[PDB]
Amino acid sequence: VRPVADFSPSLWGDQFLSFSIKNQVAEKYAKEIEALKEQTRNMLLATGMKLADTLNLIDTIERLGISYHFEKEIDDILDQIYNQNSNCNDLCTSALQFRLLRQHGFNISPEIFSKFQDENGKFKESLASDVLGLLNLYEASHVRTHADDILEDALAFSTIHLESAAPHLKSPLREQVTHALEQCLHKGVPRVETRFFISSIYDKEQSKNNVLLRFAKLDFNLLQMLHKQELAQVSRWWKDLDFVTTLPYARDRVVECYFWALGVYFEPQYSQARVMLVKTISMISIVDDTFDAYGTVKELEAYTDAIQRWDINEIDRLPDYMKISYKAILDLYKDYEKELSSAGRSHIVCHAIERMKEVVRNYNVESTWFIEGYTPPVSEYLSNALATTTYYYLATTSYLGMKSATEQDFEWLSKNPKILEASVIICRVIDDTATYEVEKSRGQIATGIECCMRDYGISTKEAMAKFQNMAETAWKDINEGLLRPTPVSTEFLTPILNLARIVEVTYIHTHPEKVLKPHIINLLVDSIKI
Ligand SMILES: CC(C)=CCC/C(C)=C/CC/C(C)=C(\F)COP(=O)(O)OP(=O)(O)O
Ligand SMILES: [Mg+2]
Ligand SMILES: [Mg+2]
Ligand SMILES: [Mg+2]
Repeated sequence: VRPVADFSPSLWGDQFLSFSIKNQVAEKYAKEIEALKEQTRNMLLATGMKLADTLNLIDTIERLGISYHFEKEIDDILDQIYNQNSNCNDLCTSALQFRLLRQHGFNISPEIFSKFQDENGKFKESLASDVLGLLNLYEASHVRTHADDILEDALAFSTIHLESAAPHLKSPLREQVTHALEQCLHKGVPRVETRFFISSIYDKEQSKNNVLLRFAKLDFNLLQMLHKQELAQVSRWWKDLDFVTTLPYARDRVVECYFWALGVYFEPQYSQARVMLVKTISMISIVDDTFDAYGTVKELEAYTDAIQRWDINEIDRLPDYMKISYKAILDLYKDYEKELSSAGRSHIVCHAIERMKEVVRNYNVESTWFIEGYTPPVSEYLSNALATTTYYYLATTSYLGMKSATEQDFEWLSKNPKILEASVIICRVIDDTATYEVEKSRGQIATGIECCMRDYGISTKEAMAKFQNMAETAWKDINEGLLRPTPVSTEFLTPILNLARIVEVTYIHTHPEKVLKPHIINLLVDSIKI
C-alpha cells in the first residue's frame, strides 16, 4: 500500500532525444576559431601593456568563457603579476587583481585593501561614488578566506552603494551590476555566467573587442553542439532503460541531471567524464526516489544490503521492482569499467562504487530515523546527512572520466579533504534551509533545521542563520583550498568548486526544475545569436 507517485513528467518530451550535428557549420566554426584563437593568444602575449589593461583582458577572456584555451598564457601572466607586487593605487584594479590571483591560487595579501580603508580599518565612504571600483570589490569580497578579515565589510559596503547607484547607470553596466547583485561571479555556474556575459553584456558593450566577442560566440555555440550530442546520447541511453514505465515511482529528470554534469565541467576534453557523471546522477536519482517515496522499511533494508554485497547473485533477494534498479546499477558500473579498459583505468571504478554504497547506507539510516520519528542532535545528523547530499559520491564520480585522474587523486579524495567537505556542507546546509517548510509539513522531522532548533533550542530563524554561516565558513574553506600549493592538481579541485557553485545557482531562492529551466534553455536549446 505505497504512496501515490505525485511526481511530474519531463516538460522536455523528446526535445533532446535526437540531435544531428551539421558538420559543415561545425567545421566552419572550428576553422575560424583556430584563427581567432591565435589572434587572442597574441593579445595576451603582447608587451608594454599596462597592469589594469592586462587584468581587464584576462577578466574579459574569462567571462567570455574562452579562457580554457589559454590556461598557460593566463597563468604565466598572473604569476608575474603576483611576483612583482606592483601597486595600482585604485580600488577597481586592486580588487580585480586580488580576485583574479586568488581564483588562480596565488595567495596575494589582502593588505592591498588597506590604502582604501581608514585608520579604523573600514572602507572610506568616499569610495561610494566609484561604481567600477565597488563592482570589482564586490566580486572580490566573495573569494575571501578566513585570513582576510580586512575584507570583512567589503560585501555589505559594496552591496549597499551598488544597489544605490544601479538605477542611474548606463547600459550594459547597469545590467551587469544588477546581475552581480543577484549572482556574484565566483559562485555561479561558469556556462551560465558566460552565456549572460556574452549576450547581455559584452555584446552591448560599445568598447567591446570584436575579435573576442566573435571568438566567444562561435566557441560557445560550437561547444553547445557537443553538449547537445552528449545529451542526445544520454537521453537515448535513458530511453533504453524505460524506467519511466517499469519504475513509475521514479521521476524522469535526465535533462536536469545533464545540466548538473555540464555545471561540473563544460570543456570538450571532459566529454567522456560528463557522460559518465550524468548516468550516475540519473541512476542515484532513482535510488533516492526508491528510498523516500516507494519502498518499505523491509525492502529498503534488503536493498541497502544487496548494495553493500554488490554482486548480481543478490538479485533474487530483492523485490521485483528493486531488481530492475539493482541490475541496472551493476551494469552501469560494468560499462564504466569497459570504457576505462582501453586506458587501463577500470581499477578506479571501485572508488565510485564504495562511495555509492556509503550513500545507500545513509539513505537507509535516514529512513530508519524517519520511521522512528528520531530527531538527532546536529552533530549526529550531519554525520549522516552529509553523505546523503551525494556530493562525496558525485565528486568521486567526476574523476572517473578524467584521463589525468590517478589513484593518488582518488586516494586524496577518499580522505574527505577540507575543500570537499566544505562543498558537501554547502549543499547540505542550503538544501536544508530551502526545503525546511516542505518535509516539515510532511513526516521528515529529522530535517537539518529541526535538529538544529531542538539541539540548540533556537527558533527557525536563528537555526537558518546558523546554517547560513556554516555555508559561509564553507566557502571560505573552499577559497582557502584553492591556494598553492594544492594537495592535488587544480584540475581536480574545480569539479568540487563547481559542485558547490551548482548548489548556489539551483537554490538562489521553489522547486529546482522551475529554477533550472531557463539555464537549460540558455545552454542546451537556444544558441547565442551572432
Ligand atoms: C540538492 C541535492 C541534495 C542534490 C542535487 C544533485 C542531485 C540531482 C543528486 C541526485 C539525487 C537527488 C538528491 C535528487 F535527484 C533530488 O531528490 P531530493 O533532493 O528531493 O531528495 P533528498 O536530498 O530530499 O533525499
Ligand atoms: Mg530524496
Ligand atoms: Mg531521500
Ligand atoms: Mg531535503
